[PDB]
Formats: sequence, C-alpha cells, structure tokens
Amino acid sequence: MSRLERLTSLNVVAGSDLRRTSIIGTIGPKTNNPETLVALRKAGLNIVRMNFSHGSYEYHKSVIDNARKSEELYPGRPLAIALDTKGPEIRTGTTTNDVDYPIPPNHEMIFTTDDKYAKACDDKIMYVDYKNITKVISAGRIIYVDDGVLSFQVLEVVDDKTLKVKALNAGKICSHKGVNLPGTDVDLPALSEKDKEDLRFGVKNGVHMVFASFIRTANDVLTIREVLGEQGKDVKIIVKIENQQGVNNFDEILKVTDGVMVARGDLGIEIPAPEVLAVQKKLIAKSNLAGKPVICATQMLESMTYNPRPTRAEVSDVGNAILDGADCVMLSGETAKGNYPINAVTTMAETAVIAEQAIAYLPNYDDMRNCTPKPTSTTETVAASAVAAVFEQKAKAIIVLSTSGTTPRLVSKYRPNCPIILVTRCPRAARFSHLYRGVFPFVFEKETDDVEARINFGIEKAKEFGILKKGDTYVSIQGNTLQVSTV
Amino acid sequence: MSRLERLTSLNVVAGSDLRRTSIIGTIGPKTNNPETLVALRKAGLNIVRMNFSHGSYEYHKSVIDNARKSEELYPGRPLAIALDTKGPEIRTGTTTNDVDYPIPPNHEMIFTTDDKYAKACDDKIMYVDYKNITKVISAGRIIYVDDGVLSFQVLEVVDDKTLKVKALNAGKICSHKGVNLPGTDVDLPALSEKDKEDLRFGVKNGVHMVFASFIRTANDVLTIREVLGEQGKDVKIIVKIENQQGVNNFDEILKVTDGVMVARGDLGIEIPAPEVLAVQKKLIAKSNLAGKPVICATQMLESMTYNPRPTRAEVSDVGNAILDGADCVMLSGETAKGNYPINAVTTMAETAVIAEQAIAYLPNYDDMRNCTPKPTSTTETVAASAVAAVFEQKAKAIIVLSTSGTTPRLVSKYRPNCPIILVTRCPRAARFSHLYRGVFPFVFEKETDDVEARINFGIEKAKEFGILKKGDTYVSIQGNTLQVSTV
Amino acid sequence: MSRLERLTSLNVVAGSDLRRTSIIGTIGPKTNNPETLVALRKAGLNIVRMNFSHGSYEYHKSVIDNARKSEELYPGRPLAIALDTKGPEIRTGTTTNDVDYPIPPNHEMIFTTDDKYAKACDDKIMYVDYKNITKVISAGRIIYVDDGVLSFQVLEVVDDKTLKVKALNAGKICSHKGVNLPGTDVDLPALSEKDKEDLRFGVKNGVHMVFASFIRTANDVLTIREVLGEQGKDVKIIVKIENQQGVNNFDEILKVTDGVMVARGDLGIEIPAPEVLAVQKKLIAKSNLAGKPVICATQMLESMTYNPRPTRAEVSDVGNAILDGADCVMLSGETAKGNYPINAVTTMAETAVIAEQAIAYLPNYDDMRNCTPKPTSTTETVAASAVAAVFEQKAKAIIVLSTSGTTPRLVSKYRPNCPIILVTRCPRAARFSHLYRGVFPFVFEKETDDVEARINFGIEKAKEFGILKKGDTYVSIQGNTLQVSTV
Amino acid sequence: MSRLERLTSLNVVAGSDLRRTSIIGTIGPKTNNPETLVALRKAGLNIVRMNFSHGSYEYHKSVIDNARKSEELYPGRPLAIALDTKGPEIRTGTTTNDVDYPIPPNHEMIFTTDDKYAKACDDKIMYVDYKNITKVISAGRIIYVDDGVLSFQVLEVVDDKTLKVKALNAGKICSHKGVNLPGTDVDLPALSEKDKEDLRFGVKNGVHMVFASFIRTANDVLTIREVLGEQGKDVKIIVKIENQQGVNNFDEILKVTDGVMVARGDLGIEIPAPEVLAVQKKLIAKSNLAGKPVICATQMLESMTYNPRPTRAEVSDVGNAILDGADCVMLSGETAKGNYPINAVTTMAETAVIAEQAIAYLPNYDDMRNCTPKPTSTTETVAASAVAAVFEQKAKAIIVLSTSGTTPRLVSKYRPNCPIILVTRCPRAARFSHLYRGVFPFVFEKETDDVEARINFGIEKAKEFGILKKGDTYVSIQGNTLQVSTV
Ligand SMILES: [K+]
Ligand SMILES: [K+]
Ligand SMILES: [K+]
Ligand SMILES: [K+]
Ligand SMILES: [Mn+2]
Ligand SMILES: [Mn+2]
Ligand SMILES: [Mn+2]
Ligand SMILES: [Mn+2]
Repeated sequence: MSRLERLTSLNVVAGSDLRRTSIIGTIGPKTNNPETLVALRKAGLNIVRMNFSHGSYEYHKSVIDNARKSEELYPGRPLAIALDTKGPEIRTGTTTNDVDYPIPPNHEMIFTTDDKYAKACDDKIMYVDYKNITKVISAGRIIYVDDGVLSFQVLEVVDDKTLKVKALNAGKICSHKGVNLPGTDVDLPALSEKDKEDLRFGVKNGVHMVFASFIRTANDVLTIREVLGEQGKDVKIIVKIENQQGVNNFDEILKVTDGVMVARGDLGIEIPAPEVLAVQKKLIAKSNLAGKPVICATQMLESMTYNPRPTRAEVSDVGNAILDGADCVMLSGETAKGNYPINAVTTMAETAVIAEQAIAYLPNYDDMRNCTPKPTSTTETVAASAVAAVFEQKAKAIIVLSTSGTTPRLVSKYRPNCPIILVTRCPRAARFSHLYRGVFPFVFEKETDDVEARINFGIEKAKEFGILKKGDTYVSIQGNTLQVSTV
Repeated sequence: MSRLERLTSLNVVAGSDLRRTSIIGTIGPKTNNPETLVALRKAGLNIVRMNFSHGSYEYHKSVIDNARKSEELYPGRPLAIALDTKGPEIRTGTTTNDVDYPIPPNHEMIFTTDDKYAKACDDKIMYVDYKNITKVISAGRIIYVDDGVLSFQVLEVVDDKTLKVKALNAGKICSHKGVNLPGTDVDLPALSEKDKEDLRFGVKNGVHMVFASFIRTANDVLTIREVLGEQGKDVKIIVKIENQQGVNNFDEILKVTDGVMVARGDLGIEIPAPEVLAVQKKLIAKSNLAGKPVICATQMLESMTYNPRPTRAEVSDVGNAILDGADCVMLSGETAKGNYPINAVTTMAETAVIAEQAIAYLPNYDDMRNCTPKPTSTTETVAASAVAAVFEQKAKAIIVLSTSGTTPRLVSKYRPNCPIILVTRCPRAARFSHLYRGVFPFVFEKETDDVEARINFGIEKAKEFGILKKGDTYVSIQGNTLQVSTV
Repeated sequence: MSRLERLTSLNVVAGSDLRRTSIIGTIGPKTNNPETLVALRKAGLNIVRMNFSHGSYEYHKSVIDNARKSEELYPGRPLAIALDTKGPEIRTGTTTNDVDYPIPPNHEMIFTTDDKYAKACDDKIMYVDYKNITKVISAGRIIYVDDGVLSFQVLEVVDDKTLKVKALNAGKICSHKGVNLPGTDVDLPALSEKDKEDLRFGVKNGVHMVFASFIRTANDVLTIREVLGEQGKDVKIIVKIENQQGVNNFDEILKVTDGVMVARGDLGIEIPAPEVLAVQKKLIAKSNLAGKPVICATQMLESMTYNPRPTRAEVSDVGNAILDGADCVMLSGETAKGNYPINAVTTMAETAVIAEQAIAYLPNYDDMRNCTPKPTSTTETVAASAVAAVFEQKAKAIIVLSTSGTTPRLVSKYRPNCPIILVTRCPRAARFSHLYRGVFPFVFEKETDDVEARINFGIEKAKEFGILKKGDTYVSIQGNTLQVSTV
Repeated sequence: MSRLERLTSLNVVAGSDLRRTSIIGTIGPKTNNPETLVALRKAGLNIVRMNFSHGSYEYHKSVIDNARKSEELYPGRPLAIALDTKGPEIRTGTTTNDVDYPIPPNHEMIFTTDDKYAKACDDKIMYVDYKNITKVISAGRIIYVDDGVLSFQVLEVVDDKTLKVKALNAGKICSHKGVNLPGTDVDLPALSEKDKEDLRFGVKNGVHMVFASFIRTANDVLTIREVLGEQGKDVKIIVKIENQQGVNNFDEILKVTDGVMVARGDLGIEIPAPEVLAVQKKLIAKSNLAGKPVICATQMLESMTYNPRPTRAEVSDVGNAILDGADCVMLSGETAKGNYPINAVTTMAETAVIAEQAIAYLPNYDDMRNCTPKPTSTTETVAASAVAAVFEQKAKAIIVLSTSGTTPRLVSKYRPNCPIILVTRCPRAARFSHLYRGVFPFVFEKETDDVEARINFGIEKAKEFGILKKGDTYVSIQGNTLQVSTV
C-alpha cells in the first residue's frame, strides 16, 4: 500500500527482467524489406501494423511476405501481421490548379458535396466525400481540417449539399486532407464496401488481427466479426476508440470485442486534447477489468522521427501508458515514415523495462481480484490462483499450455511479476498472443500423459531466455488443474 | 483504495475546480514586453523564469520591470521572478565561416581547448571552454554534444589540450552547443565567479527564487545560501537535479534545500533517457515526503513551439507529472523561443485541471501521514489536521494566515482537495508561495483580535474566485489553533 | 493493518496507562454504607447503579446519600448515581409453606393468574403477576422460569386465567422468580404507573442516568424522555436491549436515545444464548458508529460472587467487551449480593487496562472516520481532527472544555489513545461523563480570554494523575477552534 | 477492511454452515460408558481427553475401549483419544488426624519436605513433594495453595528442607492440594518416571495425541518426542502453556512442537489472571502464523457443571476463543465431573457456529499470506492458493487427499470459509485431523489414475453433509497440483 514508499524506492536502472510489453510497429515503404524488418524485430518489434489508409494491395501484400521473410532469415520471436482499417474518414476535394493553396484568413465560405467541384475546388467552395454531413451536421457545429489545423463554425445549411461556413482561424486551404467532426453522430459505416475487401484480403493473407478504425458502437464490432467470416473467427478485433460515440459507449462495446486501442490520433482531434489524459487511463483500466488486451498508440516518440533522441514527454509517456495498464505500445510514423525506426523500438523497449520495475504487483493484483469475484470462470479462477502462487513462492515463471490464448490472457489480466510461458501447438495463437502483456509464446509440435514434454519445452525454452535457473520454482496450468513443481 | 474503481470512474472533462498547480514560464526576447507578459499571465502564467545562460543584465533587467510592468497594467495573480543560474556547463567553440556545419559520419577527429580555434573550429578540430576536461576525462569516456544528439568515444588523450575522439553517431557539427560529460567527475563549482554576481544581481533586483543548475551536493546549496547573503535569506533555493552526482546524493541534499527541480534536460543527457521515468517520480515522491516544493521542467510541450497543437505524449506528460506529485509545471523554449506561447500555458493549464480531478485525495493523504508521524512539528500537526477537517465536512477552502509560507506549504504537503487561501501582509511570501501546490496567496495590509478581518479578506477574496458560496464550510489556521467556522 | 502483527505483539502486562473504561457497580444492602462505598470507589467504581426491581424508596434513598456520603468522606473521582427501572416484568407467585420447593421432573401442570394462589402456590398450580399472558400467549409457546433455568411448553389455554403446561426440563419450583416470554408480544408498557414515580423520585433525588429496562421501540424512549420532564432533560436515557423487539428495531431506537446497554441477562433468556455473542458486538459496533455510549452488563464476574478469583471466561470477557467497543463495564450481583465486591471492581479494572493496550487505535480511528464523513457536525469534525493531532505528535492528553458533554463524547467516539481531560463548571456533566469511554472529568468554578485558566486546571489536574510530564504535548478544544500547544 | 461494517452487519442466528471447530471433551467416571459417550459424540464431541492426573490404568484403559465402543455402536465422526500428562505438579502432604483442617489466619509457619511429616502434617509444618523447591525458591517468593486460594510470602530458607513462611491470607489448611510457584524456575522434568510410562501406555493403547502439561522449554518437547518412541512418531505433541517459563520461551518451543494448548487453568494461577486475556490471543495468533494447531481450554462453561444454562461470559468466551484463532475448544470438569455434559458440548457447539459467521475470511486470509511469503513450502503455496480459489469462485468445499495431515492442516492455516474435506486411507490421520480447524476427515480404502475415486468419496461424503449441491464448485489438491472442477 505504501505508494509513497513504493515511489521513494523506485530504484531505477533497467535490470535483469525481460520486457513484458509487446511493441507494435507500423511499416512504411522505407521499413518494407527483410534486413530492416529484422534489425527492427531484433531490437524489439513484436507485431507489425499496416495502415490500410494508403497503399495498393501490392503496396501491402509486399510488407507481409517480407515480414514472413524476416521470419525465414531468422525466426526469433514469432511475429504478427495486423490490418488497420482505413475507416470511414473524410477527405476534402482537390484544389483546382493542382497544388494551388488559397488562404482563408477568418472569412465566410461554403463547403459542398457535389463532386462537380471535386477536382476543381478552393477558396470559394470546398468538396467533402461524406455525402451526408449535411444531415448529420448542424449550424453551430465546428468542422476541423487537416490534423484539425483549421476550424469552421457551421454558419448555415444551404440546400442539402451546401453548408455556409466560416474559418474560425487562419491557414491556407490545400487539397485532400482529413475532415474531423467533433460532436457529430456520423452514420458512416465503421466498415465500407472496400474495407470489407481489405479485411477479406487480410483474412486470406493470414493477418492475425484487425484494428477497426472509428468504431462507434457494438454492432460495428459484430459486423466486422461476420464480415471477417468463418475463416476469420480466429483473428482478433481490436476496436479503435477515436471519437465521442466510441467513448460514450465503450462499455457496451468492450463487451463483445477482443481488444481495444486508444486511437490517440483522431481521438485527440475528435474530443478536447487535455481530456485524453483521463479518457486514456480510464479505457485502459476498464479494459484491464474486462480482461481484454488494450493498446496505446500514436505520437509516443513522434519527434523520434526526425531525431535520434526522444523527448522527455515521450519517454515519460511510453512508461506511463504501461503503468496505466497498456498491454502493447505502438509506433506509427516513427517506423512507417521516420529516419530512426531502429532507435524508436530501441527507446520504447528500454523504457518499458524501467516502467515495469515500478509497478505494484502485489497490491495491483489484489485490487483486480476484488472486482466481481463471484464468478469467476474456472479458467479465470485458476488464472488468478496461479498468479498468487508465484507471489508466494517467488516463482520465476508460469508456463501454461493453450490454443485459444484464453488461459494465458487471463493470467495476463492478473499481471504476474514473472514471465508467462505459453506452450502451444497452434501457430496462430502463438502469434496473436503478443497481444496479452507478459506472454512469451513458443510453438511446440508432434502429439494428457504427454503435457510434461510441452512443459519441458517451455522450461528449457525459458532457460534459453535465462528466466529459470533450475531448482527455481514455476507454476503450470492445464486440464483444470494448476501445478507448482520445481526446476 | 479502489484504484481500479478510481480509474474506471475518472469521469473526465475539466469541471468547476480551479487549477491548483502553478505554471512556470521562461521568457525570451519575443515574450519580453508587458502586453504579451499579460496575455501569458492571464492564460495561467504564475511564475516567470529567466535563464541566465544567455543575455546581458540589460537583456534581463528588462524582463523584470516588464513583468513588474504587467503587474502594473493589471495585477491579477501576484507574479514571481526567478533567476536560473548559468551553472558550470561546457559550451563548444564556433564554426569557422560562421554557421558552417561540417558533417561527421562516424569518423575520428580531435577536440581541443586552445581558444586559438575558438572562433575558427570545425570538422578537423573542436573547441571546448572547459580547460580541464583533459584531466577529468579518460580514454573510453563518451562525450555528448548538443542535447546529447552526438556521441564521442574518447579514443585517446593527445597533449593536454588535445583529445583524440570518434563520432559514435552521425549528425553535422555546429557552433556553440552544450557538452555533456556522462560519468566524469567535473571539478567546476555549482557556482562560478560570475554566478555569484548573477545571484547578487538578482537579490538586488528582488527576484524571489533561484534555480541553481547542476547541483551535486549539499555544500553547493549551503554555498549558494550564503552567497545569496543576509538580504537574500527570504529567497528560495530550488536545487536542479540534472546529473548522477545530484541523484546519488539527493537525500542529503533534500535536507538543507527549500525546493527541488527535476532538471529533465541535461538529466536526460547526463544519465540514460529511459531511466528518467523512474528517476523523476522518485525525486518528486521523495520531495513530497520531505514536504519541499518540487518542479517538473523541460520539453513538456516542446513541439508546441513550432505548432499550436501539442502531442499526445506531451499532454499525457503534463498531467502525469502532476499525478506524480509535482507542485509546479515549467515551460522553457515554448515561451522563450516559441511561436505559440499563449497556447502553451493554455494547454498546460487545461491539462492540470483534468489531472487533479483524477487524484486520490483521501488515500494519498493517509499514506502521507503514515510516514514519520512522531513527531511531527506542531505546525505540521495542525497542517495535516486541518486538511483532515475538510475531508470530513467537505470543506471548500482552508484559509491560513502566514508570513513564512510555512503553514501554507505544510498543508500543501497534505494536498487538500480544496483551495488553500493564504492571507498575508508580507508581499514576498505571497509571490513565492506559488511554489507550493494549491496555495492561492493574497496580500493584506494595515495592522490577535484582528485576524478575523484577514480571514474575511481571504473569504471574500475566495468568493470572488467563486470558491465559497456562503454557508459553505472552511477551516482557518493561526496562533497554534485551528478553526472550522462557516461562511 | 497487521492484525496478526498487532496480535503477535500484544506484549501483555498492565503498564503505565490509566484505565479508560468506567466501571459500573450495582449496590446491595451489604454494599450500602460509606466505608464500603469508598473501598469500592477507590478500587475503581465510577458509577453506582440501583436496581429498582426491589427495595423501598427508603431502601434506595439510603444508597444515594450514602454514595453522596462517600463523596464527602473523600471525593476522589466524581461519582454518578443511576436509577434502573423495574421494567414491565412477570414475577411468579410464592410457594405455600414459605420456601417449600416442589420438584417438577418433566410433568404437566398449570399456570394461573388468580392471586387466590399468589401466596399459596406450587407443584400443582403456579401464580404469575401478568394478568394478560393468557391473551398474549398461545399453545405452543415456551415459557421460561428464573434465569430461564426452566422451560414450559404451553400445552393449552384453560379458562382465561388458566394455562395447561409441561416442564420441558427438570428443576425444583421456587417462589418469586422472573418469567420470560420468548416470542410473545407483551402488551405491558416499557414504563408503568409506578416506574413513572421511580423516575420522578430519581429526578428529584438528582440521579444522573436511567437504564430503562425492556425497551421495545423508539416511542418508549420518547415517553421516558417526557416522563422525566423538564427538570430531567439533563439526565441520560440508557436504553436496555433485552428482547427481540428491542433488537429487531435497535436502529430506529438508537436514533433518539442517549445511550444503550446490552442487558445481557434477560436478553440471553429472551433470545438464544449463543446468539448473544454476535448480538452483543453488533449493538456495540452500531452504538460506536452512532457515537452514543454503550454498556456491557451482567454475569461478567458472576462467580466472583461466591469466590475471590474470577474464571477464565469472565476475565476473557471483561476484556473482550472492551475490545468490541464498550464504553462501560457493569457489575450486578457481584456488588449488590456478593462476598467479594472489592475484588470484583479490582479484577474488572486490572483487566480493562490490559484490554486497552491491545486495541488498534490508529486503524480503528480511520475506519470510524470512513463512515458517513459528509458531514459531519462541526463539533465532530473538530473532535475527529483533534484525535488525529495526538496520533501524529504522540500527544499525551486532549483537554476539552464542555458543559453538554458533547465535545468530549464525540472525541470519545474517535477513541484517542490518551486521556481525554474534560474541564467543566457544570457539576452534572462531570458526573455523567464517565459514560463516554476515556473521559476524565474535573469540575472548575468561578468565572473567552479566561479558558487558559480552565486549561491550566486540566493540565495541572492531568499532572496529578501523572498524565503530563511538562514539555509533553496536548491538544485543546473550545470555541470552534482546536489547540495543540505544549506543557 | 470495514471491521465496523463487518461488525454492524454481524447478522446473527446460527445458519446453514456446519461447525468447523472441533470440540474436545474430558471424560469422568460418570461420562465413562458408550451410551453417554454417544449422546456426547452425537451432540458434537470430536475428541476425548483423559486427564492422567488421577485414575489407574484400569481407570483409564476403560475409557478408551468405551469410546472405541461408542465408535462401534455408531461410528459417526471418527473420534480421537488423547492422553493428558499428569505433569510435574505439587501435592502438599496430608493433615495428621485425616481430614483435620487447621486454620491459618495470617500467621507465620514452615513448609518442609521431609516425608517424616508426609502423612502427619498441619498448622505448624507442611509437606511438599517437590524435594527441590528449597533450591529453586527464594525468600520473597509467594507460594500458592489449592487453586491459589492461599498465599505464602517466603520469609526465609531454614536448613534445606525447611522454609520459613507466612500466610499472606486466611483459609484453613487441608490435605493433598496443588502447590503453585509463581515466578520460580522449576527444574522438574516436564516428564517424570511415571509419565514416561503413561505415554508408553498410551502409545501402546493407540491414543492419537498427548497434551504435555507444564512445558517450560523446547528440550522438554524433544524429550517427550523420543520417549514416545518410533511407535509414537505418528502421535501429536500438544504443548501446554501454563507458566512463565513456557511463555517467556513460547517462540523457540513453537518451533519443534506439533501443536499448543493454552492451559488456562494453572496459567491463570501461575501468572496474573488479567494477563491471560492478552497472553491468550497472543499465543493463538503466534500459533496461527506458525500454522500449528492451537487449543483453548478450561473453565469455558465452568458453571455449566452445576447448571444447565451457561453464563454470559462463558458463551461470550467460547465464541471469542474461536475469533482469536483457536482450532479446538475444550471441556474439563463440564464433562468429567458435571451434571449437564450433554448440554455443555451442545452449547459450545451452538456458539461455535455463530462465532464463525462473524469472522472476516477474506481479510484474515490476506493478512496471513503477508507474513513470510518467500517461502513458502510448495504444499503451503498450493494450500494458500487453493483457499484463494474458493474465495473467488465462491467454492463450497475443498477436498484434499492426504496421509500426513500436512496438506489439510496448511489449508486450515489459511482458514477457508468452506468445509475442508480430507480423503484418506490412513485411519490415524483421519482421527487426529480434528486438530486442524475446519477439516472434515473421512477414511477411504482399497487401492495416480485412481484419485478421482477418492475425490468422489469426499464429494459424495460431502453431499451427505449437504455441503455440495452438484454443479457447485470445489477445489481439489494432490500430486503438487491443484484442481478446481465442478460437481
Ligand atoms: K488507419
Ligand atoms: K540554466
Ligand atoms: K431492572
Ligand atoms: K493434567
Ligand atoms: Mn484515427
Ligand atoms: Mn539544464
Ligand atoms: Mn434484565
Ligand atoms: Mn494445568
């Protein structure tokens, strides 16, 4: 309980413990190649993310077999591919004479959705590819343009394709940039006709996850669940919370989803910037309770794109997201468009280890069990129980055999302060298990009087990582028993 | 105790409560003028900081009477001037043809301290104003240049003014930038012959604080205490921790000092970057226990220099520093060299209020009293006690009369979840009291059967801030009694 | 929190601390005289109790001026007289040839209420002074006789003055003993026509309390409150819980009452014996929360009537009642009919001191403030607050001036681990203040720039008790301020 | 943590839960016969105790096969026989003309150890069978005679067989009564030449325990361990703490022993009576930590010997001993010399159930694990762990297979709030397992792919006790795994 004595004792300096939080990294043209993909994975990259906001399936299919290629050149930790939906966003039209950039000072103008002005639009009018904004929008609303650099107080609603508006601030109007609707119930499908194809393209191409952008409600999840199809039942749906509709509803959404990602980016544009701080820790905490894998993402080491050294805020943000309960850390343009991607993963990583040597494992564990123990599913009771075991005997590991990634995810929920060695035969679960914090998957084959072998796989596999020293003390899990033998 | 239920309930959105954490802001040539100094103070600037690393006393004396000037144009909250020692640093020579910037790739070159190459130096040689590094330095050591963006494995020691070296990383060599000596006992004094003058200049000029850069030990503090002199007894010494010598000793230093500032900048260069995360919270926690005012500083909204919108890390770093116990938030180049200084204070501010509506006031309060209660100085017993009072009766304020800023600082230590109205006659204490988190000073004059008036000053003064609604409930403190009347 | 480490460290042996729990002692013919009344008071008797179940007003008026007489011979601690209502009970008739005691084995017989058999009754019939039982009673009901040593399954209802019955157990039938009706709504008033006189007699005679026997509901209290009258507003009503009607309603009763006494005796007859254990601690705990003075009573050192040494249970019951929160300990026949009354108070006493050196003052204090702090009456906020003060500075005392016994009772509620010196001018409050645990009243006369004197009364008065050593540390309370000066 | 809300919610009335604390009952001539021995066992008697302070081996061997006989007539719960050493006590000589009883008022006299006055002693002199008191005793010491009813200030030491003494109080000197030496290091062997025989007699006769009276040090235990011999390795040594030597050393003694009993009787004579209160809870708490079975004994329902109804103190002492952590409750003369032994066990029992519905199972559990978890033996880690399991899933039972009574004892240590069904093949462990609170042993025969049967023994055996309702939830333990299947 001595938070103050926990704090006053932080005893810094990254020690012997292996990083437990998986590092998600977006890939750009630069980073798309085995050699780099390797220096990246070696440095700490766990999962790879492909933003389907740009790029042809050629542009992407490339990335995959390249990662698959890095796996060939040197397997190391199993890597995971993940599709990131180009959700229902808003791209304004193009400026007439190409790159012409008229400059509104704080004047009145007019946005329209006619396409007649698509390629030919600027200063006087503006195109927006969301044919319905006129319905979902209302005079008084404030539209934002290009990373919310521009504001537009909705003055009126002309026609039903026309919108009288006024620049609330300066800047020059450019072409094709994202439009943000702060405080407007968008009816856009979380998934579009193309998105249905990108998913289907991913499923086919065997990507393990999906980060559905701009999720507003549970149905949206249910929808992307079936669109994924029977062949994609085994793939994870990582809801992306980046708007009010997605927060003023998170709870019912958290229910049906597999995971959740604090899509900081738009979220920070969508709602007030300062609000995030609380709207972040709140969703991670809520996630933790639900037991589902959460991910913090965007601008963590943003500056580490043009620079080799990250800032104070960035470092002291990577660590915090972990203290708040994040299961994974992301990297967007620091890997898909930056000069120092190797250092990126390398700084994130280094910070995660110091950020885990500060956690209050015992008390945090208790708090988590004092929430809805009544109950508790048998796998979760054994989950919590095993965790307690190590806290007592000071166990070093906690080998658990699985296929659904259920048993190791639950233990994860109970955040042990020792490696969670998951021995599995299913290759798929071993890849998407980097979603749950602290889980070190390994794939075992051949084929309950045989599980001792699998347990010897994880033990020896643990030994190679220097996690067990023999005559140590580990806890196993399987059918639902619970072991606690020695090395 | 329900940290999870505290977290899951965060209920964001900046509400009615007034910001309690004072905002420190460095001033640059741009920001130096009343009009701006006002828009700044209005937005939230509490204290002003002048980095004595550059600028003539003309360059500075200006800043002061300009702030004093903003006080004239419109007093608002009392403002505080603060000198920031140009500690014992090491600035490199200049590049020959002015701004010429040769680019080392990872080559061997040679640093020298001859001054014959001071103004004329680059690519082949390099000047350093620390004539002794040759002695304190040793082959194997790793020199850092400009925010440690560059590294230099000390290859050898040529002559005693020459040092064979190799760029451990890329970059282009520029002129006049700070040199960091990670792992080298520097023999330069926390205070120099000039520094003794800058302080004396400040004392004379009535600056309320001093942020001694590069403090290594307690003596250093004792020294700057006497250098300050009798006329400067009433001014605060805010130790700046930016090296290992300052951490591997913090505890004995904390003793004698008034405050402490996590000089993130060099500190992050001095010691490992990731290390800071823990080395930050640890020092703030230690400070809190000691009860002395701590300050977080540098790169909090760094990007908010070239941009109007801050990043995710930055926002979710301003708030965190406050959760970790910081009494004040700083702003370096976001005010002294940035394009959007008004937005800076304006974003910091907005975040601080959301960051204080997340704290666990009751439990944090308890934890703090369970550390060395034995005792406890009478002013601290009354301090803690009063705080408890408000926690029971749900008090809105806590008016305390003082002159030493002792009584209000201690209550501060016990972080009440309501405004701490300090009524005073001493103008000086009312200015430097923005050092202690949550204290809202006000100056009262004229001149114990009269304190009821001063208490009516704070109450009415509280009312103007909408802190009391009459028939509310407040707790007073004075001689040592403890009140608890109604409005 | 370390209950186990609190337990494992109990470090027994009555030490220096003065007993804080007042000792209530009933007086019998034997004990009625100054000399004895003194040896009793000297040994520890605080309050005296007169059971109005027997004795003429001559029989009683005697006791009073005899105690008043002991006060004369030697004042010592101020003593308090207390009337104990001869509540609506049911006494059985007398056995024919005087003390003849027929012995029923498990036979059928017949209870009647004819008075024709009052003085002449036994074996075949039995008299009961409750003329209505026939109505309120019903075949199947189980009557209890003399400390419920005998049981009587109501076989039938003969006539309306006759009741066919069967001894459910052995024993010999004697004369005049109390009859208990477990599970029968008795229509007799908490107060009777005579009781109204005994109270009025007591008020007149200046007895400070009243222990209303057999209270069933709040009205009963309200009734005895007005019966007491204007002249008896200043006297305390100590509800006696000895039936189901009184428990299945305690909460609404606790509201309006001043105190509450766990009338163990009948209560143990009324409801199951084992049930008491929980039905005891529950009512004391509930009392503590409400802040009203509770008293444990009956059979604590029962055997210490015929013997000089008490039993294990008795000793380890006197202490427990105190751990459970009792403000006072009683003595019935161990003082009003026993051979060793001096040893009784002397054993109770000795045990109370060991029983208070085992309490968890800090944690118990916290728990108490975390129940309805919202608020909290100003006198209670100052109450709780002062207590906290001593916990910090390790205060030895806590002098509080009062007249209502409000301020010292509330502090009491917050059970400080140091003497609560109440300085008063009202003699009455100083007598009934032995009701609140830990309060050491003292009477001060003459007659806010003077309270320093009264505070010097308590301090010096504290010194005579060796509670303060000068240069110690005490906390005062008065108008509502809160002091904390030194000795 | 809400002790107050735990207390305020006690919700009395013995409910559905089965008593978990075993009831130890001493047998007298009266109680020695199957019929009674049965009504006793049926009512709740778990273990039987034979005080070897009196009775011939004929007097005792009788008791055993009578209990063994009650087992025959109707097995019910397995019963356990236990020998209770006639430790090194002190019986004064006899009065000359037989029952002559001279009366000392407060005079000086003389105790001697010559035997010449053995049968012929009184008024002038006194015989004591402890030939060494003269050495171990010292002028100033205070001897006690017959239940400490008499005191004797050691005036001087005449000769080395003579002791000048003075009656510190009145009374008449009788023959053969126990002499107590408060504050005198007795060198008497905890075991005597005869005791060595009584044990050996017991071992042979297959009694499961031994309650060594008057233990002073660890050696004493070690001694009775070897005297017991190889054939008695499987029998339990229940140390009896009844003197200062045994408390001022408990910790080193607790080490090597199996159990511990708070021999209240002499202990209360040995040391101050009030002291016990703390010296009781302290030893039980210390026992709990050590994990060894503790027993509270003597005078719990003392009065329930001559009366059918117990007192308030007694009831509210039986329950308390259980709250303080006692694993077993005893009954001395309430069974071996009383008129109502059936009611005795029947009241104890009834109280134990209400006394277990008040415990704070969750918090008490935590506290226990936060003491020395480092560690922790694998059987204890699994022990603690399983307990936690039930707390989560709200398990009803916790079947554990054993032979050493190790696994079920440890779980016991972690006091689950559900029945601990121990399935065993060893008849001996099933009998002495009533030593550990909450354990419900059952014997299973025949003869790890078979343990499912034994688990089905306990489950079905649980069902007969109505502990499981099928589709409930239980936790198993065996080789060291840990199960958690359903019914
Ligand atoms: K996207
Ligand atoms: K500086
Ligand atoms: K009465
Ligand atoms: K014995
Ligand atoms: Mn987005
Ligand atoms: Mn610096
Ligand atoms: Mn009664
Ligand atoms: Mn004994």
